[PDB]
Amino acid sequence: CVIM
Amino acid sequence: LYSLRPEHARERLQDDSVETVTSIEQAKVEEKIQEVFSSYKFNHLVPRLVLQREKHFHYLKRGLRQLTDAYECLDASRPWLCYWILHSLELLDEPIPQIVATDVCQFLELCQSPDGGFGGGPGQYPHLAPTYAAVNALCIIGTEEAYNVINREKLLQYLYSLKQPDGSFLMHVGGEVDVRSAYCAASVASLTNIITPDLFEGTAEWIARCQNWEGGIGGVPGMEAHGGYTFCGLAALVILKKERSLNLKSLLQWVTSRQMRFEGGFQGRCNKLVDGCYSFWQAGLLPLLHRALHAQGDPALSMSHWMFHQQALQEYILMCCQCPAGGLLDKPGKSRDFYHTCYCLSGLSIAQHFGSGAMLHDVVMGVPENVLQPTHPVYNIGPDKVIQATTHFLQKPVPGF
Amino acid sequence: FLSLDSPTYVLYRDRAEWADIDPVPQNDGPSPVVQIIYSEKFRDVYDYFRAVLQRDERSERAFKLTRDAIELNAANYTVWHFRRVLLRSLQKDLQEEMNYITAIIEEQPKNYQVWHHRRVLVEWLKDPSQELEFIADILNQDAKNYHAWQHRQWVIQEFRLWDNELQYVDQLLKEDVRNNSVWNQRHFVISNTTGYSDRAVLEREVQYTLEMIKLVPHNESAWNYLKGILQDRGLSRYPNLLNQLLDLQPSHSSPYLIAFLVDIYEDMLENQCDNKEDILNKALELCEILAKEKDTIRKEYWRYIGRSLQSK
Ligand SMILES: CC(C)CCCC(C)CCCC(C)C[C@@H](O)P(=O)(O)O
Ligand SMILES: [Zn+2]
Repeated sequence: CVIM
Repeated sequence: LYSLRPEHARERLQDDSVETVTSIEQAKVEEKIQEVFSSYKFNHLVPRLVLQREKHFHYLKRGLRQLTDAYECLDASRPWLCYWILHSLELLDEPIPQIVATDVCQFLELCQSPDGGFGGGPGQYPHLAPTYAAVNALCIIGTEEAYNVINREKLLQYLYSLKQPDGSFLMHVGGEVDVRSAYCAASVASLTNIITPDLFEGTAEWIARCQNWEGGIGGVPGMEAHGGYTFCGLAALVILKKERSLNLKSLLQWVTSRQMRFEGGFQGRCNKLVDGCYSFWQAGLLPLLHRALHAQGDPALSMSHWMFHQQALQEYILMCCQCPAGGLLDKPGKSRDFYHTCYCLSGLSIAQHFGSGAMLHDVVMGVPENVLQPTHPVYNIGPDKVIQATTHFLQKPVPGF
Repeated sequence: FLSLDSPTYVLYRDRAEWADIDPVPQNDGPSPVVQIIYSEKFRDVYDYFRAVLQRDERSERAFKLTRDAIELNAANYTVWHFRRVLLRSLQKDLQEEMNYITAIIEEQPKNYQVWHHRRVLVEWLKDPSQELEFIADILNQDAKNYHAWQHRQWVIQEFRLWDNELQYVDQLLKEDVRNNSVWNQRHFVISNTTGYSDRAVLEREVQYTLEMIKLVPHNESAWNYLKGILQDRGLSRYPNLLNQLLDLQPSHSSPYLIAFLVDIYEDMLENQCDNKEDILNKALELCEILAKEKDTIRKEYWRYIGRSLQSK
């Protein structure tokens, strides 16, 4: 999960 | 166990015989999960939910020191790696050596920009995601030294540098805009006490425009309700003391609909799949929504539990999201990482601990050694570190100019 | 100029056109934490990036290098920034750059920097002519890429490209009626073009939605959509509603029918109605069924709606  | 029961099997997916790419995928996860559930029956042992705390500790303890080149992809998210690790250890009630904490403080000082805020590593342009992370890390440590790494007069400059006329903030200079910037700014500015009167002018209104027809909040006004953005929006409004700028009723129906009847964990979006990191982004919204609702004097609210199945979420995590070798994960099959480690644990802790003034109904699934330290539903750092940090910075004047 | 994947790729340190520069290494401090063991190749490109950047060398060779630095870590927003500077400074052909970012996004469609970089170029060029076609190709690989839908809404909003989007939404809803991104897009579109105040439109919508419900009764999106388009005027201002839904009780039932009914009842109560006492009894029984039998994962919520239904 890419949060940035 | 709520999950291993026989009637729970009726919570299986009703395809309607009209199978789409979504049914298919959902049904796939359900089978891999069923297996885990039935893990016990097939093997003839008694079920014993346990948190491989030592195995997890040894994983975290190593990653705080060094990572393989497999982490070259998070080379611009180093303050995040400190936060995720230093928070998992924080929840596992593990130690933070007076020397390691310093190095972390020393490293973050190298990440910090002369224009304020923090970069993803030494020498990187400041960005609100790494800034949020660096600040939460420094507070988890929580010492004159750590607190003192944060340049508050520069942090306000930086925050103001990203501020948009419509109330939103950019994530970095020349960078994108979405709700994360609002929560990131609100979280660091409040903790360090740099909130001026016009800092967040119009911010609660923009965040309220992100709430759509689903009851949930999207990345920007017009977008699909998403769990990570709904946590950013709600928590940002709780900080600004404006939760009420939203329709909390529908927000509540939306969040509660996100828990998977069959799996027990949460989904980030309607009709997507379960994912362990959402055990915090989505489940963390109920404690936020408890305060909010009780704040407007709600009578029908429970005095022992959150408005989600605490049991089912703890079974999901303990049974399905734990890596034997240490570390937690999205769902069975998925690989382990510090982000899911930090978030499956944060969610377990949300699920095990209730509060409501002076009420305290903790629910610990399996081996009582499974209980985790508490975490604040807004900052996602121990409620004590939060209290300790705000007050310490509270004896400093807001950088007035 | 030279692929990071080429069999004959050579380190920048071993390069003849990169000898006048000294590679500036990363300074993680005498006692590192969450320290990544970069490959000789990753470290090489970046030691050279730290330098070109540090020098603010706005050159063509610097340009070609960000390309390699981006391929080693596309999520490095600092490199993406310096590249935009070079785009302006070196006065680069942006359309040529549109192609670059097009390929990169195909590769990492969930990267935040790549989408934003593309948005910056389209703004610089004031050209949204390739957008809906590019996006649709990404949404063809993943019909729910959040970044793709968000970028899409921006191109439509800003450039006012609304005309054929509802036709697109209908297409994708034919492909996966459970695609919540499309249900949301349909709302984005209608609510920004005609609105749901138009009786014909409202009717057309509820009809279509009642169809998708009486077709895939357990598909939640259609339910949250129908509720969404009506709940903003009062479900109770629609008498026929309770009936048609009550008709689906044995032919198209799910805890969604029950939950919707609990929602109508709530509004026939807010607005006060004769038989309200029975209405409240029926509604609380439904709250207990959902809470005890029909949908127990949210038994905390369902009993709470029972208790609120008491006070108000
Ligand atoms: C940085 C934060 C404080 C919070 C970030 C919360 C998130 C997990 C956000 C996730 C961003 C998006 C749009 C992810 C999507 O690609 P997906 O839903 O497929 O994971
Ligand atoms: Zn995840």
